[PDB]
Amino acid sequence: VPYNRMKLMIVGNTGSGKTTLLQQLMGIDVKDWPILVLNVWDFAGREEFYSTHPRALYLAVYDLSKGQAEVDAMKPWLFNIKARASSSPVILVGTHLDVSDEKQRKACMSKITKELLNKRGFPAIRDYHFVNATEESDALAKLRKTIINESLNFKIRDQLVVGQLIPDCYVELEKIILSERKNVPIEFPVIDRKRLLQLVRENQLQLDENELPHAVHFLNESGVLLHFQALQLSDLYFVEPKWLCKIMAQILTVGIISRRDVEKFLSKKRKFPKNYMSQYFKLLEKFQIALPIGEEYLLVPSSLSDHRPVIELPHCENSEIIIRLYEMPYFPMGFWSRLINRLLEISPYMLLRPNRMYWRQGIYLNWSPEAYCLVGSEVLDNHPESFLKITVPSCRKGCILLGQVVDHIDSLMEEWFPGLLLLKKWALYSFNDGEEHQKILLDDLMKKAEEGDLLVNPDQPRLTIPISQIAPDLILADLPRNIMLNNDELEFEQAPEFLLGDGSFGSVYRAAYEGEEVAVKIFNKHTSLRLLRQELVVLCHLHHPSLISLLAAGIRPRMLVMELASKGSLDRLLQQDKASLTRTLQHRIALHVADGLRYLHSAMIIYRDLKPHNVLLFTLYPNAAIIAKIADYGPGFRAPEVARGNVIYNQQADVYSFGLLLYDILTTGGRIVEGLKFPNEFDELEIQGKLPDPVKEYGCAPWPMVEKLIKQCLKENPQERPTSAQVFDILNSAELVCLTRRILLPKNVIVECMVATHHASIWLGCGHTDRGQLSFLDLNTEGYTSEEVADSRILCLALVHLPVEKESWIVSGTQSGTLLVINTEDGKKRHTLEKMTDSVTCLYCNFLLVGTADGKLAIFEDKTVKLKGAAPLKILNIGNVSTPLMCLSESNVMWGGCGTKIFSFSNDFTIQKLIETRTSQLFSYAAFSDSNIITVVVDTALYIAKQNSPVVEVWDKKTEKLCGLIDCVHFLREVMMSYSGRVKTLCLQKNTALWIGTGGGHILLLDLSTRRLIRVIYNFCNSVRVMMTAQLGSLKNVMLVLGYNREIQSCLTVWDINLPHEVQNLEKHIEVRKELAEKMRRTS
Amino acid sequence: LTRRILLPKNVIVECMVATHHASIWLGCGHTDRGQLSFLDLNTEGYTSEEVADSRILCLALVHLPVEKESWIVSGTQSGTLLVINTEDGKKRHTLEKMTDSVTCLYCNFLLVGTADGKLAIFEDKTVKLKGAAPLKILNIGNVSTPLMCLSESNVMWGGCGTKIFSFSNDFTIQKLIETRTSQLFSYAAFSDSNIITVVVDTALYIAKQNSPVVEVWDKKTEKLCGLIDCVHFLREVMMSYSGRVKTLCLQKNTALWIGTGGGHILLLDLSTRRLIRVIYNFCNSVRVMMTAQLGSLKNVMLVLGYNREIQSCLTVWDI
Amino acid sequence: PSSLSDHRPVIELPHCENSEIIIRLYEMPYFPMGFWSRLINRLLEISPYMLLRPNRMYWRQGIYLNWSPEAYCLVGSEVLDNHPESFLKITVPSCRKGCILLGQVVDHIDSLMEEWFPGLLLLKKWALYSFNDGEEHQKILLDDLMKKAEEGDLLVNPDQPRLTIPISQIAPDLILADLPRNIMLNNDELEFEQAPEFLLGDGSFGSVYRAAYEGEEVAVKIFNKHTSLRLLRQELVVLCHLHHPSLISLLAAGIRPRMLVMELA
Repeated sequence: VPYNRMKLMIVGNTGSGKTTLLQQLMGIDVKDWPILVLNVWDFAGREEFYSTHPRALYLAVYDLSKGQAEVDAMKPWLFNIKARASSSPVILVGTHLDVSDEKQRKACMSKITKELLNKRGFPAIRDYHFVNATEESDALAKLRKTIINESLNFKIRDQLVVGQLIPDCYVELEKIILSERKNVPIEFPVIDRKRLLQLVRENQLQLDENELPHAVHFLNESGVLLHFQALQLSDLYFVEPKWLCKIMAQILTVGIISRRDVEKFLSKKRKFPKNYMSQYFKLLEKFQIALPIGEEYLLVPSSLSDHRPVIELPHCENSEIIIRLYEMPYFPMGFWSRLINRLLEISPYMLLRPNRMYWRQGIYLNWSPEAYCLVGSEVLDNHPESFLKITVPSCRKGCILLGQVVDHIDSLMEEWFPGLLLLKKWALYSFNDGEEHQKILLDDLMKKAEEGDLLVNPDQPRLTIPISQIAPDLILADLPRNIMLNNDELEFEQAPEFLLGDGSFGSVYRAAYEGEEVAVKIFNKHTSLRLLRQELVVLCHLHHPSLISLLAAGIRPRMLVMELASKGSLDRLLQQDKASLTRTLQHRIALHVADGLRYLHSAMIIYRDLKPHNVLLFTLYPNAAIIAKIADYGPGFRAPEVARGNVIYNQQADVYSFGLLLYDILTTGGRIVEGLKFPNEFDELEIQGKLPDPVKEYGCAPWPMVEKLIKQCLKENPQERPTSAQVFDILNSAELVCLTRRILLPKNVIVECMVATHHASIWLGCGHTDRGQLSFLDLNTEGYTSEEVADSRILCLALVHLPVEKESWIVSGTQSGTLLVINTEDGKKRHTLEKMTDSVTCLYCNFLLVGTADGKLAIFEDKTVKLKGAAPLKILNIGNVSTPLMCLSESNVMWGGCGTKIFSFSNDFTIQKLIETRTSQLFSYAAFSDSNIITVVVDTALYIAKQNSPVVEVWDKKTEKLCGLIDCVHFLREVMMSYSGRVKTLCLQKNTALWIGTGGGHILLLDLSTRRLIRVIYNFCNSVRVMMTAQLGSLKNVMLVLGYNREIQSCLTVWDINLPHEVQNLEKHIEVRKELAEKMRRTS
Repeated sequence: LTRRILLPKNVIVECMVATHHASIWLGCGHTDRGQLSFLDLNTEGYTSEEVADSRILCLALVHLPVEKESWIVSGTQSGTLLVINTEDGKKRHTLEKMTDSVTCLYCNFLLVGTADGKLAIFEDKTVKLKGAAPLKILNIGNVSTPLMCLSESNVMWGGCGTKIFSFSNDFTIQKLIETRTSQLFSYAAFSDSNIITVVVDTALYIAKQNSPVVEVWDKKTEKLCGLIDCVHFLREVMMSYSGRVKTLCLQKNTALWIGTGGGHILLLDLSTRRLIRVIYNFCNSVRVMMTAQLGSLKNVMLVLGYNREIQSCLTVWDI
Repeated sequence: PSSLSDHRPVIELPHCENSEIIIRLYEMPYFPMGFWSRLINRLLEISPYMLLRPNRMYWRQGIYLNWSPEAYCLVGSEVLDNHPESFLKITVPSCRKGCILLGQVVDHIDSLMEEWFPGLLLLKKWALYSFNDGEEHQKILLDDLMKKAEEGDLLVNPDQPRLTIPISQIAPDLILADLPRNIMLNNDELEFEQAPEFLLGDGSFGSVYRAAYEGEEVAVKIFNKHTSLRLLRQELVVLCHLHHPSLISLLAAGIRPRMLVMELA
């Protein structure tokens, strides 16, 4: 709809009377003026808003009776206007003509015809008038006509350039919001409820990701409400303009003042939340009201004395100091307060606190007679131009100070006062102490710097000056010793065959430095020096192992020598050699990139460009201290948020990009990268966020943990995405590396036993129902079936393998005592062996050993079990009706548990010893010692776990003695009723790793050679049921951990058997790099 | 003998030479013309007589004990050299005019360093001749790069611009060390400066114009051995003390004397590179220091400086 | 504070499964007021360290104590629907520290039964247990449990022998697993003949012989069917912290034979 509102800006210097002018025509006095409704903002006072947060007409007003001096005073205003809205209309009105002779009128008339109306650099003043007085005038009648017609003309001009007129149509929903924001009654008008207000007005502009940002954008430009977009009080805090302006302006007037006393007053004036108060102070900085000095003080630039304090400097002879001048036509408004804010952090030691003094127009730092610094404004007669003077003592520390000062000045101007980049830079020098200084432009000194000569007096050769004394910042004399270029080491040709690449900065060549391969950036005639120094500022102070460091810089040919990667870009590797890209290598690359991001984010630097092209590899050797680095720190791969082209980049944009990188690493084919070849789908795909399952879609081997990390990372909402610090913490995990698969079982399925086929599937029992039900899991497809095969509940399964006969059978022992034997090659071949006198408690198998609940052990001949109703070879009575057999272990002598005794068998099945273990109660606790044995692990000692024990007993089988206890509670006691500490199962690996499962979702990794805790693996599931060691169909060894996850959920987790080693190796890797980070940062 | 000898108010001396047999010839720096003054250390007498139109930049003693005569050679701003017999002040001789002003002298034969980097060599007995031509002239520097230090300590070390020369028995450049590479250490503004004083024992001690540090070079490998930080020593001392080095004197027992632009003189042990002691508030600005032997054969340091009303003061310091 | 009500705060405990805790019951219709005042005076002495002052919560007729996630001890009065006979209930986790806390508490309760009810010994002692976590508990009269203590076997379910319980869990204070490690009787070292030739003397609990415990002549006190088990540990309480050259040292107890081994010289 045809929006008919436009802002009116009234500006001028203090004393003009322009407020009354407005009243006759009809911080800041804001009010509507229906004529066309103008939103009039009367900047009667010094409301920095015109620079601190800069469809409007600029009415400039000045007092004619003051004259031409005032006209010149308006140049900074005109500059600022052009600098933010060069296309906007400007009407210049002089006033108080009734007390100003026409001499002044025509003097000022000629003044503006000579210096403003036809002068570039000013925003082409559209018209002008002279007014007798604010009482009314024919001139004002004409002015009213001028303003109306010209504002119409302006919008016509916008249509010619922008494409919008004074009835330009804007989405009506935005118009509605304006009205909704108008209707707001809040005591402390800081708004967050806006989300609700959207919901109050039905739900308009529902594209929160696009329309909402546009509405907000409009609302600031239209002068309705204020976002403050890195402040915390920014996005969710829309504040009424009247309060922003009023309160901050008043507090200024309510010069060093302690923060706390300001807080005291403020708390009485307006009871802001202390959180808001911290932001309040941050806003005072942002809006140039007050600058932070120490953490307890504010400078308050405005109102500082403007009578440069008497300063006596040490050093007097010309050669003792260095002087630099900046010639300007006028200082921009706010130039000084911004400059001061930057200069306050200067320090010659950053590579005692200084006696600081403030002039408003200058800063004096003292430090020491050895090194001090004075920056301030000075003006000479017959030179209308104003200008800066910088003075430092001529020595290395003085140089360092100078470098920091001029870098801040140039950066200030590039960001805030472009257009000037005027700024005639002069250096002062003399050929003899006691004489006057001579001026020279730095450009000419640069011409001489290229020669490398001494400055020579053209009339007298005897008089020369080393350039460094005049301009030690042209020659890079302020570099750290560590990066000064040694010209006897650097070896390069600048020949075509060494060209590695180029850019707007010049070119890059391959070279040698101190015997190493390096890259040399050359600033080959591209506004050099300034670009060079900008790069030097960024490169220094960033010293992380994952970044490309600077290996010395040198002004003689203007070079940056940097580390050259030996294996090249990740991109190439992804499309060059998947064999190098092992699972181990991939993980390490992810860590190194994550560190770089964490570091740069803590350094307040947004990378904005992660991709395989920017990742460099320095060795493909998986176990190296440093593998990947991020290039050039300081396309179709964009976050969907920033892809809109209407928001601001931040760490969350980088995180999103990182997630995509990880996705690209996961699928080593670079399949989405291949998608780039069809960019119309590729860029949109990323925008949609609808990425395909990396496993299913590309045929990529499973990698859980990472898979969910990517999903967690790539969220639509920036506020829901993980921080880069968190991303790293997640990557920092042995579990991440070694977890390979996780299969959930169907809801309410309880498996009490497992048999993996050593040849890729698992036979599962089922204790959920009370019926003999046998299930089956296909690891190749995660397929699952199940059928009832017996009456009573299946207790134990065993695999009979007869490779000689080319067949195999599953033996199912159950509660009834029967043995159901089923051919694995033929489901129809089912038969039952001689029924046992009691239930089957365990199976082992060659002989099929059947341990029953009455302590009886049946031994069946290897092949005999094929026949239905077959009897065992022999039967032993080991225990009794109350002492069931529960474990047959063997690692050709058998060992096992019967009640509280440990038995052992010969190859003739004879008892070789009955070890009563109950006697261990002299140690530990009798209710733990006196309990049925659950499992026996046979190594160089026996490891016994008993039912409901928290302690594992270690026995010396050679002497039958207790040789130690393992307290599981203790280990988890060190870890900060899920902590039952009950031992569930024991598994043993011959590399000394001992795997102990427990009641809660924890797995302890112990070191058999020292009996020490390697690591606690936890938050696995609700409870661990069984653990198996099994070789997969790809010959990999893994742990099969079956657990409960009560909603009776249960699941199978597959771990890479080398977990114990990965835990230790990863830890080492990280610590080494941690030390290197400190090494680098400390050198500086 | 720490004899505090004062000259008339506003007397300024730009050069000097002591007779090594008890008196000192001094150049009248306070005038606009080559005038040669003379100090009698036996009576503390002081006189003066004009010798040239341009000012005297350097004095040197020529002595022919086989001829039983001696002369003071006055190297002036004009480039001419006036030779004045000390046994007869009216017996004067003129040496061939140089292509630029004379910055330094060293006398067997007389070496003449000039502002345009030339080294004229005059055979000893040509001192008796007027309009005398030099034995040999070396092309060392140029109009932008003056020759100023003639330090024999039997070869000649030459301070010319930023380079160190070593001359043979037949005036061949044995060695040439450009000291600009020292910029990796210290500070470029100091490093890149004309060499004023060269002292040699086991190593070279280089005082450059307006430097607060002295470079130490290895004559055996032509490498920087280290730096002597004068302003640091003054920092240790609890614009009067700029620390700019004015002169280096050295006694065989490693007694390095460093006169600074202020009232402090540093005494440093070159066998360990340690500050031995400091002469405090000697004068307001020390100009030069000449090791000399008195009429009593006492080893003294002729510390000449100003107590600025510019007051020239010569202290016959007790070594 | 005796001014407090009998309130019983809803405190979530660790060890929520039946096998995770030990439950001891003392039945009697009423324990006259003043009983619990004397009880808490004795309960505020518990300390397993003696063989920490935790966030205890006195409940007037009992106390929470807290101790730790690992070991805790709740003691107090109880009553059930259709079971008007009141009773005391002790809950400690099934571990040695719990056993220690329990052992000290049950001795304090019986000390009170001797104090508050001198000669009454009602006061029925029951071991509350189950054969499976989540199941209903059953009670064993400790007199019968002691008959089974003599057997030394597990509680065996005669109808379903597959269900057995390690008796010391049922009653941690039955078998002295909560002694100072140095006085647990090593049954392989107690060379005790029990013949008349070894007689030293006698006492109300039985008789006193001697043995060659760990190769050293020691005195042996046999609690010969005159309130054995009980008197034995009560003597051990006296012996605990009893240290002087003029006194007879304890050279290991022995709950299995009910025979104390003492210094002999």
